[PDB]
Amino acid sequence: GAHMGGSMKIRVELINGNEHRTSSTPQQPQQNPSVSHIFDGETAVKDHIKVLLTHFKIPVDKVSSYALQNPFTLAYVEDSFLTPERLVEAEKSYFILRMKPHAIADR
Repeated sequence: GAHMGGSMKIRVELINGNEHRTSSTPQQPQQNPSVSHIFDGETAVKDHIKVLLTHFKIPVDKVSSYALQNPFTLAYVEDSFLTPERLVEAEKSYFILRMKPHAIADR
């Protein structure tokens, strides 16, 4: 059934053309790799991200540089935890999971 209400099964597009693995294609995706993932406000974002990464076959070590982004506003979730509001605004369409355009600091 539809997993909607509190926790949401939201389609996430993944961009990972930073690593050179695509559908053996160039950087023009018809669709991006997508998953309908269970998001909730009980699980930290990064943990949702470690899952997504893993489902997209990306090492969770990249969780650092990955963020959920809104498809319209292009706003990133830099939150540690998701809110119902984030989910709700996301169910409207999808979430995007991208490597954050930002310089990598030697943390």
